[PDB]
Amino acid sequence: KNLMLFAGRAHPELADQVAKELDVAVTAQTARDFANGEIFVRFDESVRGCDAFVLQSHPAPLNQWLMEQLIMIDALKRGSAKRITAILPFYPYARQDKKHRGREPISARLVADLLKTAGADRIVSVDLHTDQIQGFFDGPVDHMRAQKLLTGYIGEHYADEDMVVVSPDSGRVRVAEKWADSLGGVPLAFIHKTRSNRVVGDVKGKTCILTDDMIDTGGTIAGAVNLLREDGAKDVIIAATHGVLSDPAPQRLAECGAREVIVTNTLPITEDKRFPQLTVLSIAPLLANTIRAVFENG
Amino acid sequence: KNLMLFAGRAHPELADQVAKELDVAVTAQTARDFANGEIFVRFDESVRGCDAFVLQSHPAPLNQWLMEQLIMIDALKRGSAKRITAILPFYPYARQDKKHRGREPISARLVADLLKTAGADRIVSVDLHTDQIQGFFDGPVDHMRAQKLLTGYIGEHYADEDMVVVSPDSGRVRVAEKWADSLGGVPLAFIHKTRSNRVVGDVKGKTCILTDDMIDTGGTIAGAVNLLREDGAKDVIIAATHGVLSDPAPQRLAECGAREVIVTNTLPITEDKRFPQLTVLSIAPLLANTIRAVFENG
Amino acid sequence: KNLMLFAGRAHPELADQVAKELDVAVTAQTARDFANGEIFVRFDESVRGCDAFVLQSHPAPLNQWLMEQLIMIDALKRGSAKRITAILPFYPYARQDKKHRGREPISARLVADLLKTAGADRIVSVDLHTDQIQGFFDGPVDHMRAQKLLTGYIGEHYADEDMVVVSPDSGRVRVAEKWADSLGGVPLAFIHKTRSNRVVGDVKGKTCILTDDMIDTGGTIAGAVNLLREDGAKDVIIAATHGVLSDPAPQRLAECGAREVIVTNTLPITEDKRFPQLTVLSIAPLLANTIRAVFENG
Amino acid sequence: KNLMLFAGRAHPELADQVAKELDVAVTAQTARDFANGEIFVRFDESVRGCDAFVLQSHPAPLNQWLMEQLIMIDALKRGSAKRITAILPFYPYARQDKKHRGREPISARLVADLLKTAGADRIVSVDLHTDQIQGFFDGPVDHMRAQKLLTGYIGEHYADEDMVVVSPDSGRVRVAEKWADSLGGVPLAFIHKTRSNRVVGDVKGKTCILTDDMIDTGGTIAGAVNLLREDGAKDVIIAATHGVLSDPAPQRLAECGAREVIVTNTLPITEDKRFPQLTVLSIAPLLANTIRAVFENG
Amino acid sequence: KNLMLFAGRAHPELADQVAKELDVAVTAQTARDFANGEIFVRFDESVRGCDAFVLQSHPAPLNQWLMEQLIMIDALKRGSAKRITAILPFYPYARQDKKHRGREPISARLVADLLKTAGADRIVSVDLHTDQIQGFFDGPVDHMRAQKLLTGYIGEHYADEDMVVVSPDSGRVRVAEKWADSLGGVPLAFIHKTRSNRVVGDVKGKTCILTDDMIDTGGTIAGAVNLLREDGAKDVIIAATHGVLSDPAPQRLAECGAREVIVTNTLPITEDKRFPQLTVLSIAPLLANTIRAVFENG
Amino acid sequence: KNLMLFAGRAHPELADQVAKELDVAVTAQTARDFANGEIFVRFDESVRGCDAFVLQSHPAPLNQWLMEQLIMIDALKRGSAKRITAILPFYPYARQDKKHRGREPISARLVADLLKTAGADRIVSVDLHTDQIQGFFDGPVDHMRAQKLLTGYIGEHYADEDMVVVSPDSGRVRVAEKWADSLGGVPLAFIHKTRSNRVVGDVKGKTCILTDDMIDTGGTIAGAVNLLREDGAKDVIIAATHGVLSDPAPQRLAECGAREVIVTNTLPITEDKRFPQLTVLSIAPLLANTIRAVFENG
Repeated sequence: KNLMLFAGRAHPELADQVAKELDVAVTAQTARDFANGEIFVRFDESVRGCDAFVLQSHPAPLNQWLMEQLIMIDALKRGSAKRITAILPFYPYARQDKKHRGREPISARLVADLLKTAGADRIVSVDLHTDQIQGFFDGPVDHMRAQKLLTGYIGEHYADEDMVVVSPDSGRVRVAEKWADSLGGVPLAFIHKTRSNRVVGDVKGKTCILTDDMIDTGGTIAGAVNLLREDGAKDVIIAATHGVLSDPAPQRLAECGAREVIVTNTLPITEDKRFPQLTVLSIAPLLANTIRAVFENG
Repeated sequence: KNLMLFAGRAHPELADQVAKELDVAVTAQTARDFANGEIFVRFDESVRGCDAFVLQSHPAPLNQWLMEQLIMIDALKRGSAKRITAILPFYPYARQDKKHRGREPISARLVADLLKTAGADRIVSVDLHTDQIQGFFDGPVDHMRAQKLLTGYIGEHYADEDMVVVSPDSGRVRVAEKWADSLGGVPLAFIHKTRSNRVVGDVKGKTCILTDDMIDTGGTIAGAVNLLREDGAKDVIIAATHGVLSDPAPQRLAECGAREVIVTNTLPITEDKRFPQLTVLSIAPLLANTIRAVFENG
Repeated sequence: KNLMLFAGRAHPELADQVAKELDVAVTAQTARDFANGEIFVRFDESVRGCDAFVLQSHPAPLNQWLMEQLIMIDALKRGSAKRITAILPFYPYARQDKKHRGREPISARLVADLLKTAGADRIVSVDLHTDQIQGFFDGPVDHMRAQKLLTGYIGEHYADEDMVVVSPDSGRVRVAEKWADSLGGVPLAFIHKTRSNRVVGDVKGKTCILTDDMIDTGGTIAGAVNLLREDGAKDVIIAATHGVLSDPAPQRLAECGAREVIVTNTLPITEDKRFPQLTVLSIAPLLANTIRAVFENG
Repeated sequence: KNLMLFAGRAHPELADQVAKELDVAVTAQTARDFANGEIFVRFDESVRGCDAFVLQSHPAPLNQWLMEQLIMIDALKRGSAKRITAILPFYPYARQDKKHRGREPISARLVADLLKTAGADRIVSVDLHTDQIQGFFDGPVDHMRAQKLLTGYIGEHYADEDMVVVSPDSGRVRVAEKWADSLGGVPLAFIHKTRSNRVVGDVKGKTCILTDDMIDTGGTIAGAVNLLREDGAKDVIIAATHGVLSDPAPQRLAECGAREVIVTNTLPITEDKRFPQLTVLSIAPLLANTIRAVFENG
Repeated sequence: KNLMLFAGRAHPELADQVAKELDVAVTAQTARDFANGEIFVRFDESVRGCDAFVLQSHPAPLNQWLMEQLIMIDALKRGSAKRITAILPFYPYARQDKKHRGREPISARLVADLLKTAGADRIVSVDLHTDQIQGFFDGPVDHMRAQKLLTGYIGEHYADEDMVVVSPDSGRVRVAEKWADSLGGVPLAFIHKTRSNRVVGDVKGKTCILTDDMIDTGGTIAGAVNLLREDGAKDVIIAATHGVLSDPAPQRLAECGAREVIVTNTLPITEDKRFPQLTVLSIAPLLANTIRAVFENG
Repeated sequence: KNLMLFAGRAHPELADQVAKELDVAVTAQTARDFANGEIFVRFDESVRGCDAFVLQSHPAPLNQWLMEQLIMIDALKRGSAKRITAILPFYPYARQDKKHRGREPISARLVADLLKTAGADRIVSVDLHTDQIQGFFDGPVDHMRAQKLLTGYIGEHYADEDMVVVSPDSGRVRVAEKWADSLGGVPLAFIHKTRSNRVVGDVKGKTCILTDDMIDTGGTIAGAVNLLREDGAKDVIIAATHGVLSDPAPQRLAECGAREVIVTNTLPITEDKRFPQLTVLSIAPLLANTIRAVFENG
């Protein structure tokens, strides 16, 4: 048994942090783009017989990084790797996990099928948009949660406060309920959208923990902060696993009232996306523990 | 039986030309990008029971357009399309059709597998880098040739000349041999590369038809023009199916001695890629005839 | 002392502008071509004892105009002109000022020798491709700069903007640095080419001043515009001294994103080379001042 | 000692003929134009230590080819060629070899100076407009004559005839006298122009050999044919070394009464300049012998 | 009433063109020369009672064609022609229309008297050197103008240009004034000769229409082109009714800078007089309309 | 009264001989041709009040010399000459003195009318083709005869011989009869042509004097010599006033049997027309006597 770690080019800090935790160097490779956009991949040491972990994050532009991961998995399959696990800290197309009105694809299911066809035996991901995505892949899917990590941090710094957990929309109330339990059985509230916006529950004078899976443009979340403010909240804290933080989100979030915005580094948080209220916690130790347990295999 | 033509956003002029030749409208759809880079696709009329032809060209950035095509195919499969044919005028990753002595992927094979998994029943392509790519897909693959189109044009305008067909490298000599036959049994030459460059055959005082499958950066082809020039060629004409024309190729080709450069519009030839010696012929009539024959059991 | 101004046929508007600033008529001469291409030159008034300034621009076809200037200088030398200054607003063959790793001519040095052999005592030029070309001639070389003229214009119209000076390649960074100083000590960036293209420096949200010595086909410069666009530039302004503007450059520049393209009239900017974003500033006042100072001779 | 033959692009057939006679390949080189008109030259094999012969003919457009020859000589000088001979079968600007009563250049003398400055050690030319041009260059000038070649041909085909040698103007009478001696001491006549035209000498019933150095537009020579016709000449034969043959000369000469027009191939005689009475003799054997003798150097 | 068209031998293409426009055949006749030079004329069908039009152009040698016309008129007078009109598209001896300060003939008047004595009742001519020649003949003289024809052609092809009409000498300014009016009221200039040459008026940057009644040797007109060129004219177009084009005029005009030379076919333009800038318009339709009106009492 | 002698350029020896006999210089004039063929005439001393004699011979090309004479007469008429006599030693168009079949001119009458219209008061000619031409001119016509001159010479050298006068055709028998009387009443013969040739009269063993007005091509006269030879003539002598001697006549007459050919110099007998049997007698003394008698005027 031989553990080998491979990494795409999208998020080099995460790869380096994971490699350090495991005490294993990232496997040498040439990874480059033709002017075309076609990706070229070549492994610069032997991969025959290894237990391979292929780590790729999927920031913008996302389709390029998804193809790079599939190409690496093809190469390991043709190079006689024994077992291939794909690690996708942010699962691409997770939001497209059903048809909605219809005549649509289920893109999250297509991603799992493509990873299977490329040669992946296992998928590891963090905080899927829905837990049912775990059933999209014909094989083991380790669905890691950042909840303990995020609530542990919030518990260390806001234990003194009078807390209410708030879900920014109706889809996320169940997870919010899990957080409220983790924070000592505090109350719960959420934003009801009629197709107007209303807060359902009492937040007056309370420290609100606004929890979401991801922050993309910051529209929904900034709207929620302003609503909670209007309803007499003392404080608002934003916590999410994935900081996609596109477009005006950094500016939007810095200018909204929130005291703190807490994210993990499943995606690379570049200097353009940073702002003073932003705190980034590392997902690396969680990823390293999962790789170790998969590799140890009992 | 109902013919429906779907098109991605990469090359709208080709889609419009094909639609005109068939006398059918392109099917209405919403195709847009989240800031993330994730593609959203929705069909705005019914697609149940149709014979679908999904046309997507693959210019830079290529991996985005490949995912868009796969997503459209997933949607047609879940929308109960009867038969799905993928049309890829320029086949992405065609150059990566073997390992080149390890440890590499066979990306051209991966593309065919991903198209199969998405739900494609047939692939149609024009002038594959190698003919053996036809065997990469478990199903019908119509491999269309632009040879008649390109040699017909050269025959109209250079019948008066004393011609030699020249292959810019050892890989393309067989196709070059076919062109020489089409042009009335004229002589043949090619550039031999030792790992220096040498012309093998007599070109002195002749009008050279330099033929390639594609022009990417123009490095190999410009080198060949200069070599033929040094060996006393009266003129040089460049003909290729695919104008990828990345980077300095336009400057490079315009500045090299070539009298004419002839390409098809399998890829969109934007105004940045244009130059005075450049001629673009339409591949649309050929694509329309192939679709009609596939559709009509012709 | 008697000032006489002679002009070739290549760029009559510049000659007329310079003549007007000096209040001196252009000296009468017969300048015509045999069918052969041989140039015939004859002066139609006396030139004995004059301080002669021979003005010739060098647009396409360039070698003809170079020979016309050499022939005029020979005639002035045999007609007993006292002092002969050659004015070459765009110095022909300036790009060929070194060997580029053999086996090449140094054509810029050949031009200076030929002008010396013909009888020229001085050379006047505007924004040489490299400053070292001044050492190629055994005698005075007045190297005039359009920098103040171009940055003055940019200062009047874009002072409100948040500027970065950008060099389109590694060769021009020093001149770009001079411009940044002229524009109030603004930041600096340049395009790095690995032998892929990358912008080095931050341009996100800034108004980019892309500076080059000349624009020929517009390939490199259009490429740089697109790269800056991709990196989140608000605006791009193109500024260059010499508008050679051959081939597709007018169409290429008009359809790239640039808000303005600023050149001088060292070369004639014909109506085929014009487009809406194009601004042409006159080099005539600068040339007239230099002639006056040379003529006044203290 | 190593003989190397370099050729410009103006007259490839002559270069190929000369190369064949010597049994030496033309040296490989890249010779191409920027859109500007600037010529780029590079030698593709070593030239260090060679005896170089740089062959360039000077058809329309002439100044371009003159610059190409100067540029090649500069490159050989900087590439450490041992000895450089310029071969100019038709000497450009030979007609401008004096002032013609002022204020004109002596362009033929300028050409020799420019060739010297570029690095030429020798000049080889064929039938200079005046023999004194040999003194314009500070160094060896081999002035080759086509007289034996042309009178040899006329002797084989018109020995039976009753011949008079006729000069089309007062400037060429001495050379005409040399021809009359070569043809067996036949009589002499010439066209006298008063500033009306008159033939001086008896041509009635005789076969006239009209001799000139070159034929350009064919105006003077066609005029002379008609004058000789009016004076009762049986036949007129035109013989000249250089067939410049611009404009209407081919049509003019074909429709004037002349039975034959004999030229050499010092200039390229393209298919547009051909007509039935035209005979072209090769100058190549003469050029190859001269190169060999210069190279052998005793 | 019976229309009969007779033609001399000088200009057969004009006679055929006129005959076609009228839909009449040229009357059969024997016209031949004794070795002496005496002309023999005989009509080979009846001419009694006809309205005769005797068409003769007067190229070199001119006195022969004048006698032929007089002889034909004598024969028609003795053959009982009812009315005889002489058509002389180029009026011979028109330049000798006054004594020029003695002791000279008035040859233009003599020509009219000789035509009257031979039996002519009318004279028709095109663009007489002076309009007063109309008074030299005791009878009707239809003086036709080619102005509309020449300015119509110039208007079609140079309407886009910024025009000035230029007279090559002081004698033609009035006609030049008429042309400027026809061309839309454009400015006027002319060449002043002191007995030096000077342009009077502004031509700088303008397209000059140099207009004359005839071009003979091309001396005056070539001089004018060079003068306009020296005064900064963008271009020069030459237009004249009569192309006499003797001697070196073709060489002279082709070598001067003029972009176009436009003439009519009042004289036969043989292949020796042709050159590339030369355009010939037919005077036949104008002649046919005049004959029809004279014949029809129109 | 003041005698002035003017001469055209056709026959300068005759003019000089006549001038010498009269002791009067030929009046100075400029007489030249434009390339056109138009003649320019100017008198270089005063002609007012003179008795003018305008001497012109009319060799080939004849119409030019006829126009020159008419132009000179016009000039004398406008220069106030008192009396103008035209001298035409050979009267042009004399052979066309009637219509023959018809639809012909009477060109001899047209010549007289043109001379009258030009301003001539008198015509002097030698040996008109028919004596009735004297009635074609409305005024004095001095018709001079060379008969005494020619028979006087024949009497000096052939008195010893047994003579018969022979007319070469039926038209000339009367003049031949006059000669026979002048030679002492010798017999007469002539050639009868049937429309075959026959001699009518006895010439056997006799010295034949073949007499004609002129010799043109020599066809008729050579035919007559051969016929007389066949009929047993001892000798044949040819005598004619006018030696036109065109074409092969010199060769024809030299090769026919004739012992002597006697002509006058009414036309210039150039060296091409000379042969050994040819004798030329001067008409000058006869012309000088006629001028003197006209001038003396009683």
